[PDB]
Amino acid sequence: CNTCPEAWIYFQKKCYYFGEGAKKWIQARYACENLHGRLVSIHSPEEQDFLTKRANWRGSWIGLRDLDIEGEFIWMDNQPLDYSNWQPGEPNDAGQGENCVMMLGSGKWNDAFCGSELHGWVCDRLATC
Ligand SMILES: CC(=O)N[C@H]1[C@H](O[C@H]2[C@@H](O)[C@H](O)[C@@H](CO)O[C@@H]2O)O[C@H](CO)[C@@H](O)[C@@H]1O
Ligand SMILES: [Ca+2]
Ligand SMILES: [Ca+2]
Repeated sequence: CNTCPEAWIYFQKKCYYFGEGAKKWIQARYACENLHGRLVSIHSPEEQDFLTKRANWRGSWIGLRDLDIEGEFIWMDNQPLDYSNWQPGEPNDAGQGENCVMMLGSGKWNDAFCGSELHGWVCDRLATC
């Protein structure tokens, strides 16, 4: 039906917001909430393909994190871990600990320090049709 709030993009019964501007993961979380969505949750290769094609080449935050329990990733939509697109070797919990997930410019996922500033962040919301 291709029906979304203004500035959002429709794909398979969800609307997506391709946010831009440097944000830490928590700032991106609340930026999405301010727009009445959440950082994006990804549950199929077709959805990943939609995002990969449109992703910010400098990287972008998504709605996946292991902040609560290390190695237990949780989606913003709280749905199961039924699809992954990890960059090879990721998540690697590098450095002091990497608990927030980004898409690299390629769309592949990397865990990163939650306080890194990325210039992209993607929100989603349920579409009305
Ligand atoms: C290559 C890459 O993923 N670069 C991003 C960087 O990633 C960290 C770390 O998380 C990766 O596991 C290793 C893989 O070699 O590389 C870097 O050390 O995280 C940054 C955010 O903190 C991103 O801006 C980079 O794109
Ligand atoms: Ca971690
Ligand atoms: Ca990593």
